Amino acid sequence: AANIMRVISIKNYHSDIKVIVQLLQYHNKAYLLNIPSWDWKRGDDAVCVAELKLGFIAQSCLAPGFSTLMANLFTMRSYKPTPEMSQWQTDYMRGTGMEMYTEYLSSAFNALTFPEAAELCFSKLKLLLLAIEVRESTLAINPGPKVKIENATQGFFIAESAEEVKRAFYYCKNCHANVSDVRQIKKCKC
Amino acid sequence: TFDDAGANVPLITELANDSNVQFLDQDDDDDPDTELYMTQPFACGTAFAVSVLDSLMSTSYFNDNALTLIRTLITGGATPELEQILAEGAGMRGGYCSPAVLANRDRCRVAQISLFDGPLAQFGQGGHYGELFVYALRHFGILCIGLYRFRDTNPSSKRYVITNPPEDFPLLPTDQVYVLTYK
Amino acid sequence: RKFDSTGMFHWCPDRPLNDCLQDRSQASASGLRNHVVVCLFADAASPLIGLRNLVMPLRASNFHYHELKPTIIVGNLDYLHREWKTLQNFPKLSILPGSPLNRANLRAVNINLCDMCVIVSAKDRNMEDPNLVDKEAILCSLNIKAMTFDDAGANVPLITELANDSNVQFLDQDDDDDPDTELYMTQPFACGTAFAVSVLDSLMSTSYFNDNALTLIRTLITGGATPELEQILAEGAGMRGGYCSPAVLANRDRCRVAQISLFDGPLAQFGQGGHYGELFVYALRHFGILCIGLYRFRDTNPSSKRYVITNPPEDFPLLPTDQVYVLTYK
Repeated sequence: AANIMRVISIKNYHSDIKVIVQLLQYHNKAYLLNIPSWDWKRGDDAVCVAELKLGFIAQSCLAPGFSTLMANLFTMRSYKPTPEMSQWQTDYMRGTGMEMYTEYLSSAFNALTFPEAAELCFSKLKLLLLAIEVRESTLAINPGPKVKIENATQGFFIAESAEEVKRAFYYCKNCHANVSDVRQIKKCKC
Repeated sequence: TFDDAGANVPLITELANDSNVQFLDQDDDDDPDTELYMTQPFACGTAFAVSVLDSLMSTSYFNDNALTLIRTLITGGATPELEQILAEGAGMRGGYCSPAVLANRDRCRVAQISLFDGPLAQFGQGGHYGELFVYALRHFGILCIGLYRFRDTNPSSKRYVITNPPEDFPLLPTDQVYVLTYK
Repeated sequence: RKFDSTGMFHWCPDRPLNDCLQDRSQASASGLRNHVVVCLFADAASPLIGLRNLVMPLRASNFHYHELKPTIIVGNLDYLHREWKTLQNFPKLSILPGSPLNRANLRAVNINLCDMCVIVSAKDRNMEDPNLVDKEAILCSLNIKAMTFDDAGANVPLITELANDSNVQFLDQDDDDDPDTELYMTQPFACGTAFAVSVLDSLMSTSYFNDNALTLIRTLITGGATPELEQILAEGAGMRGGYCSPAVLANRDRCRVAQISLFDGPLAQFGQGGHYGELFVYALRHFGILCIGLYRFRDTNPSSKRYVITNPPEDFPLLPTDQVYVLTYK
């Protein structure tokens, strides 16, 4: 109730402020959906921790460790081994070094099917592409062969850092450097 | 104990205080100074706590679309139309559906598949994650995102989660694979 | 048709609350229109606000029964059972139990067809946080103002009682009032969309300086609660009534506050670029209609807001969209 009155005050002062609010209860989201100036196309959002916690554990009923798989992607952490770690802890902790990142696919991806783009992006660029923004626009997750990549497609990647996903923007194919070391993609200008 | 067990049954527990994770299981031997995400019960998916959600505020700011992905997955597909229909206060209205809306029944789902048998078992038999990824993607459209491997490879049922293994990462026939699928 | 024993109000014999309780369905069934909706926020244990003082003025004998506005209260049922002992004598009254924030209640009630929606609260008027006190009333205003309807929203007539006068700043958009402005200058008060108990304080001083002025305001706002009725209620037997003699029923003709439009009918000739002084003299003489102010659209060029001009100058110009506050015997 206190945090809803804040969003009311902020929106009353100026309607076009992007407001992101943390909600403790899902039913309280209805009250701010009824605010005249609230608009999710304008980027307003309610991070509802009840809706989220129960969704993460519910997906764990469908895929047992998935709450851990998925909660690690959304916090910045970093790999820093010690020889005191068991071998399994070094595998696990490498996985915790992943986050999910957004970047534009380079024009070299244009007119690939999403599966071909994902094969390329994994095998050559060492990046796990898993979804794309399809043009209004909408999110498509692992879309089938029927969906082509198009110019200025935003992709969603799992990667070890933001500096990794840049490589998908920089990649030229045969028009410039495209071979061997993943450090060698650089910037090309064709 | 059961008869025709016990620590074999799958559990997930929500915790109010992240520290209490230390009591939650035995044969951990974690130092109590370890932060939640490194502890055995979290690394296996047996524990969850609201604290791990905090960086959803910062990621909501830096890339709103990423927050809509995580949601489409974890909610199973609660669109803002459903959020509005619930905000009308009449409860969840439903019934039979037209083919035009019912088309949406085919969506990507988080699934788990085993390398013990079926067409992918050839990779469980000493293949690498990169071979598996490329094969499953092409033949089935199954996009692999991680592994769930037994911690005791030699004898408890615990498994741990390896998000996005390297291309040359070895596989065991007992591994299970997190995948995104349309079937 | 029956009346209170003093002739002043329409009356009917007692009933159980279950005769006037409805359900979302029954309600929608009801053809409600030009009604009054009361959005009541209460806990079962909260203090009695006395809704008889809201429903009684709307049931005066100087109205014909056909022009009595139907009334529906949306609110907590356990609270309304405690209130009902005072309401049970008024006709054309009904209850839809539940939250006023529940959108399906508002739609069943035909909130889009009412002549006024009243937002009122029995909750703790000095609970901990000075910004939380009016959150239910503010959410209810903003909720109704954001709805949409089909064969809207911010067009529906609202009045809200506020516990903290400052919260008026949240109550509407396209205000652009400086938050340092005192309540009486704010847009929601200037339009009659907001009310607060603070504006009543100078009734103590005016009660002292001229007691008769306090009896005028009352005769008007209560719809005619005489001290005989106040004594008859103080006998504790409830509001006694029935059929009436012509000798008491003579009082059915009393002055009423009414509102008339310059858009059509005999006064429209003044709406067409006349002056308030021409209108006043004409209406007084031909009809005995005594004009006391105007209710004019703020957006003369596009919202439905109007504002109140008490006692305009004799040479003040008129618009065909103006409405006139008048005192009348018909």
